[PDB]
Amino acid sequence: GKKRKDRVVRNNLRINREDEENNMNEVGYDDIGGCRKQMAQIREMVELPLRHPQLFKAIGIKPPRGVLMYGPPGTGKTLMARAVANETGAFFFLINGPEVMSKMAGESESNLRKAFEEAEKNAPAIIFIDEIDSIAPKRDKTNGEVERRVVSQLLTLMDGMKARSNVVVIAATNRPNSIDPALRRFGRFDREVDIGIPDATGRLEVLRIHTKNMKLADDVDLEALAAETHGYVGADIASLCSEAAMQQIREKMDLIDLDEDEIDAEVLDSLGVTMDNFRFALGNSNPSALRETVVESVNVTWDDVGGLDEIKEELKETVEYPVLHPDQYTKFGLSPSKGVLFYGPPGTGKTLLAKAVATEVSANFISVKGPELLSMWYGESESNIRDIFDKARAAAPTVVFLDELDSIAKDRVVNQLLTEMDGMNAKKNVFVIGATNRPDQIDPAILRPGRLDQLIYVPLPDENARLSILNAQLRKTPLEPGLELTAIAKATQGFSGADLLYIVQRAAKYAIKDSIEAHRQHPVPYITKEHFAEAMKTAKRSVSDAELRRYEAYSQQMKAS
Amino acid sequence: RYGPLRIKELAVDEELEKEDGLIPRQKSKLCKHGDRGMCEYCSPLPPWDKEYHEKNKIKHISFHSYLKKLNENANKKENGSSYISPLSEPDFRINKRCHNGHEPWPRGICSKCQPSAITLQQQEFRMVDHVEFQKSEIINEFIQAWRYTGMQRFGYMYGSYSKYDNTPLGIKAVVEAIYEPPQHDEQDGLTMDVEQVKNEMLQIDRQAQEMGLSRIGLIFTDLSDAGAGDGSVFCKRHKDSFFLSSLEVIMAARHQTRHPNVSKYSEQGFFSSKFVTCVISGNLEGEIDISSYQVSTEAEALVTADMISGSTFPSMAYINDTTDERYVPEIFYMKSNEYGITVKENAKPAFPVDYLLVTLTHGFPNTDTETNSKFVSSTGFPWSNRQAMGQSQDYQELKKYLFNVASSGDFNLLHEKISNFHLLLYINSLQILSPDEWKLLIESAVKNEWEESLLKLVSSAGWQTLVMILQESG
Ligand SMILES: Nc1ncnc2c1ncn2[C@@H]1O[C@H](COP(=O)(O)OP(=O)(O)OP(=O)(O)O)[C@@H](O)[C@H]1O
Ligand SMILES: Nc1ncnc2c1ncn2[C@@H]1O[C@H](COP(=O)(O)OP(=O)(O)O)[C@@H](O)[C@H]1O
Ligand SMILES: [Zn+2]
Ligand SMILES: [Zn+2]
Repeated sequence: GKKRKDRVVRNNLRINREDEENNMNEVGYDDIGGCRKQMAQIREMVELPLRHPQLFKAIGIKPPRGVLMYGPPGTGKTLMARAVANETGAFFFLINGPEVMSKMAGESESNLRKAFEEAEKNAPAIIFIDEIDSIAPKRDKTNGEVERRVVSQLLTLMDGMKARSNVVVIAATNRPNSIDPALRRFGRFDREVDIGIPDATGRLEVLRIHTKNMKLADDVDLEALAAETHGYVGADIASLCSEAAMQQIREKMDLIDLDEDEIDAEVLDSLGVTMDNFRFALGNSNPSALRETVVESVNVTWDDVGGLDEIKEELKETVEYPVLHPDQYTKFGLSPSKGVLFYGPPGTGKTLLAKAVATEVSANFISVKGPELLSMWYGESESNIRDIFDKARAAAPTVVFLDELDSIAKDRVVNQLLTEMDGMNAKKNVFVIGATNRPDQIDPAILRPGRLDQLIYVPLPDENARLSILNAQLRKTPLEPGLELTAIAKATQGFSGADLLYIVQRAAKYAIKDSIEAHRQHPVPYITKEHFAEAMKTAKRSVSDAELRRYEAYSQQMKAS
Repeated sequence: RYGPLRIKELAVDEELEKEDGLIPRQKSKLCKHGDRGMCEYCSPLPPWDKEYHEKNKIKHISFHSYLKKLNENANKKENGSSYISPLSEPDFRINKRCHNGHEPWPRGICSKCQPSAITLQQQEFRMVDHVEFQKSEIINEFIQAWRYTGMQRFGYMYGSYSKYDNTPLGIKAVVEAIYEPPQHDEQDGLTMDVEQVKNEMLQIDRQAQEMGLSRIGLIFTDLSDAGAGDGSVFCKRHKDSFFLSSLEVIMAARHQTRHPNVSKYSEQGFFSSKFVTCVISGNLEGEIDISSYQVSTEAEALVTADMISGSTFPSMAYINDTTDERYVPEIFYMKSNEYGITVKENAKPAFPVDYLLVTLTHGFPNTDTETNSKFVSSTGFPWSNRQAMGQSQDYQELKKYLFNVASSGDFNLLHEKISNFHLLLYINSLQILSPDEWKLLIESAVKNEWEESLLKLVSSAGWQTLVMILQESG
């Protein structure tokens, strides 16, 4: 039937009881959602060498042995590996790093040797080494002799297996730099897979999978939950479901007695999770994936960015044509631009434009905010520039958006970034976008050819741009019917997008204040023109005239040259 | 030689090497994985797993299992080396010729040919595991010797080796007969000229090999009588006292060095002779319990370069002094304390011999199994060299013992009387029988399907002459 299984028959084929009930393993491909690309890569690397070795013999190639797999914790790496192992239906030998490292001296090596030898005996085999960073850490951090011995044993075993063997090794780690570099060469963990946070569709799929056994109430809007939840890895969603169930139980506690050992079945039948429970769980949830740099998945288009039509078409020509039409570049032998740098007053929407550009080529997105760069400069952060570019390579194509670059480019970090950029593969489609407010203050060394040589000026929005921004921002907010924003736009000459968002937020705050006051005294389904009038009266341009004059003078000087 | 050495050894070694000895284990309750795929607790247990041995009350690891451990520990296949012999018998003798620029040891030495400090430590693998006595008579007669005379005894024990299922890859030495060399036993000890003993034993062992036996140890009795009404004996060998004093350890080490075990996994081709020594002392009660022992390999290579001598303290062995042709480096013996820390104590004046021994398990064949004893005998024709007692081999005893049976027939009765080890040895000594006639005699007396061979033997003129002279003789 399925899951290599051959009403009772359907249950047996998957189409004491406690040992199996708590051991409901054999999680197939139906238990994973939102990671179609990574799952496809893993399946291609694993199944074919084992299921169909004849192809490689026919062509005459050696299938890769190692498959490194790294990503943020709680993203389901171990679950994905277990699902692959079970679906392939082949012998597989678990190895948990902490357990191997939690044994007397002179026995961890014995366990590793036994594992590899046994996996060799019953080929085909899949050795899944979990938390490989706990047994082969970076050399400097752990100088313990036993750790070096274990690393050497692992390296020897890894080298010695690549001979007419059907053993495929899968490893999991938090970051690509935690593992000792010696395990990332030929005949070793060379093929790497990066797992990023799921997008809206991924979160919806995860919620669907988790919320299949729970007795949901009919008033569930999982689409709203998927839209709201951002930066939620699978573990966070599971904890969210648990919190929702706990909140429902707490609400229903009024009809149950703590002292009584037994609980009425009729009361149990009324445990229905409501949207309120999910909202409370969201209130209590503590996502942490964004604390470190991770590969996102943007979905912006050429509709959220108003104006900048010349800039839009220039970016299209500079980016899409290489990626989408490499044939013409190869025909003319022209190297595509390796980056571009945006300069202009703050709040003009550089990030939105970069995200839209990244979405155009249908590529993942990495964001590196300035504080993270500063933390790396001070050496008090887990990640690193080398790690960022390694993840970008593993997840290519990608767009790496450096933000607040002027903070560090007023040294070590700048030189390291230059090294990483120059050493990057030109042919590979990886682009680096930069954001800054002080283009002159940027280190000139960056603007050399083969680097962020292209300069693009992002001007303040005009009347049409302001109108478009106002229209876009108010999509998720009711407004007075027949309300025109052209007057507001023209009265807001010189304002930036951030100022317009602040105006809208203040008007909505006044509206909610009025509604709350009226209800307390107890009606306001819309936002009347008085709210917007007062908000406009109580707002000011965030850009001083002097900065605008200097920016335009600098732009004119750049044009003249 | 680009791989393992090429040589032919005992069949037991071959058959043991063929096996792997893995002890299977079933799904533990702590596993987290589907039916297929074993994580860490469901894996087969290697035969050398010390936890299993110490959990089953086995003090040593069945040498072949130790060989498997050593082979697994290194020697990767298809690459990584060109084969390094895993077993090497330690040698302490100073290299007489090193010559980095210095002259031989007597008047010059460097730091490259200086015997490094020796760290004595109890061995962990015992070559031969179980010593097995086929029948109670074989040792009952030996002890009867002491009963009658009162003096101690000493005798080699011939036999053959075989598997031992009760232990992982274990070996058992089944002893078939005991031969007593000419020795001068006494109340407190025994003495015997080595030259005569070896000269006699050469031919005796040649005849035994012709018969299919092999010399597989020495057994001596250290028994004293107690004051109880019955026959009770003190237990002078217990934990507090000495298990084996210095001199017996020295003699056992010499014997082991002179009976090397041929092995395929050493540069020289031999390692840790499969020689077992048995001593009769008496258990904590008045019984006459026996015991077995075997001196470790270091002691085997220690006595060869002298370096050890007996001490007035029974439980300690004296250490000799440096001199030309004999260089003795500092000897550290390593023990364990009650806090789980190994302590190295220098013992130059004298050190206990408990670190130079490994103990074997004696026993007897199950009394409800098939009988494969070579000789249904040993209560008959008196043994060889019991001159001190009245027993004496000669024509008259043969006439009294093996005449009426032959003169009439009843071959079923005759066969057992002809399958006596000492009887065969004596008749061969007489040289009356022809070589091939004696060969068929032994083939009839030590093998089944003997009817035709026995009839042929009684046909041959040699046997007719034997019986005729026996009858004629008084
Ligand atoms: N598609 C999915 N992606 C991520 N998590 C998922 C997915 N589907 C279900 N989950 C749930 O997310 C959690 C992932 O736990 P898991 O142990 O796999 O995380 P991990 O961080 O990869 O593990 P480890 O660091 O121990 O290797 C589990 O609750 C799993 O049920
Ligand atoms: N077309 C647009 N032009 C300008 N700003 C916009 C536009 N669309 C949205 N915005 C708003 O402008 C803000 C810009 O934020 P960010 O990109 O972090 O700063 P900056 O734009 O100065 O780099 C966003 O919070 C967004 O809500
Ligand atoms: Zn298991
Ligand atoms: Zn020398």
